[PDB]
Amino acid sequence: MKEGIHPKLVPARIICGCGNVIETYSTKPEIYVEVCSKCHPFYTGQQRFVDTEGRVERFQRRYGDSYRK
Amino acid sequence: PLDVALKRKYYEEVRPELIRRFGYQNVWEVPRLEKVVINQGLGEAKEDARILEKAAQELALITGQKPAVTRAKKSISNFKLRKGMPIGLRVTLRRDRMWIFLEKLLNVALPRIRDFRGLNPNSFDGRGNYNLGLREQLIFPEITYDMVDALRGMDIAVVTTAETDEEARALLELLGFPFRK
Amino acid sequence: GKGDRRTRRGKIWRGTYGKYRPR
Amino acid sequence: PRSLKKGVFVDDHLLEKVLELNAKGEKRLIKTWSRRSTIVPEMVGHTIAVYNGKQHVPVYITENMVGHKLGEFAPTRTYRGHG
Amino acid sequence: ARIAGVEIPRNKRVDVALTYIYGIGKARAKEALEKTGINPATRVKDLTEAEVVRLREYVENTWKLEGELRAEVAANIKRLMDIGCYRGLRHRRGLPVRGQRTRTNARTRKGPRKTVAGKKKAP
RNA sequence: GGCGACACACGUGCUACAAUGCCCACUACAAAGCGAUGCCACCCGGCAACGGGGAGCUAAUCGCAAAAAGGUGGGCCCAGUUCGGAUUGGGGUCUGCAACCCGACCCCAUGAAGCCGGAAUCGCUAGUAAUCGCGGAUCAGCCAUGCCGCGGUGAAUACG
RNA sequence: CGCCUCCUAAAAGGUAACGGAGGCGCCCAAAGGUCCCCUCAGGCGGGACGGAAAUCCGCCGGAGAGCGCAAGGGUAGAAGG
Ligand SMILES: [Mg+2]
Ligand SMILES: [Mg+2]
Ligand SMILES: [Mg+2]
Ligand SMILES: [Mg+2]
Ligand SMILES: [Mg+2]
Ligand SMILES: [Mg+2]
Ligand SMILES: [Mg+2]
Ligand SMILES: [Mg+2]
Ligand SMILES: [Mg+2]
Ligand SMILES: [Mg+2]
Ligand SMILES: [Mg+2]
Ligand SMILES: [Mg+2]
Ligand SMILES: [Mg+2]
Ligand SMILES: [Mg+2]
Ligand SMILES: [Mg+2]
Ligand SMILES: [Mg+2]
Ligand SMILES: [Mg+2]
Ligand SMILES: [Mg+2]
Ligand SMILES: [Mg+2]
Ligand SMILES: [Mg+2]
Ligand SMILES: [Mg+2]
Ligand SMILES: [Mg+2]
Ligand SMILES: [Mg+2]
Ligand SMILES: [Mg+2]
Ligand SMILES: [Mg+2]
Ligand SMILES: [Mg+2]
Ligand SMILES: [Mg+2]
Ligand SMILES: [Mg+2]
Ligand SMILES: [Mg+2]
Ligand SMILES: [Mg+2]
Ligand SMILES: [Mg+2]
Ligand SMILES: [Mg+2]
Ligand SMILES: [Zn+2]
Repeated sequence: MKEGIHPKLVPARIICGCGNVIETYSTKPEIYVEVCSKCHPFYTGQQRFVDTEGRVERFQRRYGDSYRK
Repeated sequence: PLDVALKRKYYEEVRPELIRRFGYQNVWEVPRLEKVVINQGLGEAKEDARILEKAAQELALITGQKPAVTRAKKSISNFKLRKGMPIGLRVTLRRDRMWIFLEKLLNVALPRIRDFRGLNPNSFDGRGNYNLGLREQLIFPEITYDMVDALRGMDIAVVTTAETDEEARALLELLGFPFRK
Repeated sequence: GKGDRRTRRGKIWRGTYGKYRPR
Repeated sequence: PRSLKKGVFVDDHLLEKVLELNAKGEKRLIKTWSRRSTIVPEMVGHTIAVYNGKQHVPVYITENMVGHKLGEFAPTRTYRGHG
Repeated sequence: ARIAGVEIPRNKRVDVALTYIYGIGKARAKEALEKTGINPATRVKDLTEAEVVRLREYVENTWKLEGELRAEVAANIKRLMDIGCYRGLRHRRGLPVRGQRTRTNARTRKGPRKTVAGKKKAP
């Protein structure tokens, strides 16, 4: 590598909100992150968050079969 | 060389699985990473702010490697482009620095992507290489909102020894590339 | 403002009550 | 919308036409002036001719459009544009 | 991108700052801070990362926001068009959907006035 | 079904572009009217529109009722904002045989134009103008920001 | 009306007509000397903004690119970068 022009990569530890910790190399010694692979909804199982809905509609409507027979 | 989590994972976890999936007879037949090439298409810096060392330095922060410039191959009237104008930054990552960059990319960068729901299964070379495009550079851990003048995106080329799409996909998948389908 | 239903002043203007203007 | 304390509304004189059909084995084209009726799960697969004020507009009904009125699918005015 | 996908403005209060997220009005702001126990009056600059992640974790899991909400709103409009009710037809031509008059006004939906020649008078 | 259309054009208005302001809480001071399948005290369920209860009054007695600007306390800090509240998604409520075309509300979310308006043009000489709320007639409900009224606060200027 | 290129020109050179077609009257301090290194246009496939065409990756691609300007000759085993 060329002297003088590159930034040093040093041992570094990246920390996520989910308490995840990543041992890697960076220009910065310590870095704090909002999300990571370990806790990201798409990555973790299928952690479908708020939306179980699919979607619901339309005739989950029901409520009911009250109109007479 | 040094120990990086993703590199070790390739040798002890990914390599045996690939032999299992595809049954290579030679230890070299099995897929490898050759290099990763990053490109900031830019040209927003063609005339205005005729030099953006900012994009270079910030790209230098992410990769640990100072990018080299790319200049226009020909003049183009419509793009307001004169031949030889500085209109891009490209950096070629090999060996350890490739692993380290791919490692953070898979672990933190891609998850930071807005409304991210996996990569594109169709973006494969046909010849067993892959490309993906980013629109924001703040997606990387060592780049923050405070340090940025404007959003710059990039193009990423991951180049493998695999002959085919099928082999390269298994490699990138086994390594931890999250695909939408 | 008076055209904002989601406020006290607005509910007054429209002469109605609710969460934002109780009685 | 209609208070759910009250019942979901259909004219009954149209519903009975549909239900009699369900038994004998559907279908038949159904002529109705009940734009005001709600679309109801028993109506799926049918085609009901809503009257827009001038003509009976054939309307095929599927699940994606259950919660609506029949008149919602037979627009009363014709526009095309200006000039 | 602090939370949810957006960077809420420092030097303003949390209850206000949360509103800058697509999907949080003032009402959901008050309730989220109560439910996680953070002062509504504390400047964003002055939050412990403990407060930050606690507030963050709640907000993203409790409600669907930003892109996902926009997508869900988009699917709804798309549904109306495809069926396609009168409501759906209105979205096609970009007219009002809720029974407003169109002889005048409606500029928010219709956009800027495209002036056109009128009818001439005699001499 | 339509009178509710919409590339457009005009009139009369409503709401604003903000700090002499906006918001939340607390606390005052009117007048003229209306009211027996009517006004509805108060209790409880609902964040709420409302709903179930349920007294009083044929009403200078009972109720619509809180007047609002104001006053007190705190928040916002000049930002298309805690200014503005259009538009749109979703979920509810009530009248009604029935709210698709085409009702008014309530709630969550959305949070557009608008930074004081070209040529031009309107009203008002005092409790007036400005500003603030209240009632009624029509009426099941209501597209009333309209109309006819009622008080609260309260100017500037007229040489000629 | 002088000069350059092609054809006419009859496979050496040369060869005319108010024959058929173009160009020159400059330019470059690097566009010159030398050493070292490098290889095109185009096509398909892949890739944020990004397009027929900017920059990035892969495969094919002997020269169809380029060599300041006309044309011809030459030329990547370089005269091109
Ligand atoms: Mg190194
Ligand atoms: Mg082997
Ligand atoms: Mg493919
Ligand atoms: Mg390959
Ligand atoms: Mg970052
Ligand atoms: Mg407001
Ligand atoms: Mg049945
Ligand atoms: Mg918001
Ligand atoms: Mg209309
Ligand atoms: Mg009329
Ligand atoms: Mg008006
Ligand atoms: Mg009355
Ligand atoms: Mg704005
Ligand atoms: Mg603007
Ligand atoms: Mg606002
Ligand atoms: Mg709606
Ligand atoms: Mg209606
Ligand atoms: Mg200003
Ligand atoms: Mg003003
Ligand atoms: Mg006078
Ligand atoms: Mg005012
Ligand atoms: Mg009134
Ligand atoms: Mg009425
Ligand atoms: Mg209306
Ligand atoms: Mg010869
Ligand atoms: Mg000779
Ligand atoms: Mg030369
Ligand atoms: Mg040289
Ligand atoms: Mg291509
Ligand atoms: Mg760009
Ligand atoms: Mg050539
Ligand atoms: Mg030339
Ligand atoms: Zn994580």
